[PDB]
Amino acid sequence: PPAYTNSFTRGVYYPDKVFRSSVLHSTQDLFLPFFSNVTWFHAIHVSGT
Amino acid sequence: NQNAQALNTLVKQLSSNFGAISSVLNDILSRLDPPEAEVQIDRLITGRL
Amino acid sequence: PDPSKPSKRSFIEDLLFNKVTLADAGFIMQYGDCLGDMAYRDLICAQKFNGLTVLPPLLTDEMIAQYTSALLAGTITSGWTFGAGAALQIPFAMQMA
Amino acid sequence: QQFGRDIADTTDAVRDPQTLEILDITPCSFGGVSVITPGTNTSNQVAV
Repeated sequence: PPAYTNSFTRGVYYPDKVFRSSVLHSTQDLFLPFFSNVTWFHAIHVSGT
Repeated sequence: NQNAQALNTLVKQLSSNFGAISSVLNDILSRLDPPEAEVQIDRLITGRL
Repeated sequence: PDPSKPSKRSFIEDLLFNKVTLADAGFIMQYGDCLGDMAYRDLICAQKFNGLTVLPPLLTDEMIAQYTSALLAGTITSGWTFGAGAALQIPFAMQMA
Repeated sequence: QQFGRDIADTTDAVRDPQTLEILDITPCSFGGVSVITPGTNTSNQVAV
C-alpha cells in the first residue's frame, strides 16, 4: 500500500519577478502546502513473487 | 500605527479596480476608446472620491 | 537637561528612544529626529510617490523640550507662583512644606 | 529579477535591458505653493 510521510517545507517559489525587502507579501496561487502528507514510492530490482 | 495603516490603505486603494476593465487610466485609454471609457473613468473617480 | 550633551534632551527621553528595537548595521549618527521612537529609511520624499505631502509641525521637539525645562525650573524655583503671576523664588525644601 | 515594487505599489527598481544596471525611481517635487501676505492696509508685498 501507499506509504504516507510528512512533506518538508521545501517546494516554494517566487510568484513573479517583483523585488521586495523587509515586507511580508501574501500570494494566492498554486503552491505546495506545508507539512502535507505525500505518498512515497518504492524501487526494487528483484520481483515476480 | 493607525495613521500609518490608514495612509497605506489609502495608497493601495489607488490600484482598486472598482469593476472597471483596468485600474490604470493610461491602460484604459490605450486599449479602449475615450468616449466609451467615460463611464469607467467616472465610476473610478466616484470610487476614489 | 544635560548641559554637556549638545542636544538639550532629558535622560528619560533618551531611555524612551533607546528602549525601542533599533539596528546596528552602520553608524548611529542622527537615526530619527521626529519619529515616534523608531529609526526608518529616507525622508517623506522617499514615501511621497503620489504627493502625500506631510507638512512639518509648527513646533519643533527642541522648543517643546525648552518649554518643559522652563516649566520644571519654575516649579522647582518659583513653585506655583509663576503660574498665578510674577515668579517668586523660594527654596524647594520650603515648597514641600 | 526584472522589475521592482514598493510599499506604495509603484515601480521603484528597474533593470536596463541594454546593460545590467539598477536605476532607482523617485519624483522631484510633485508641486506645492504657499503664499505669505501681510496686512493689505500697510503693504501688499507677498512672499512665495
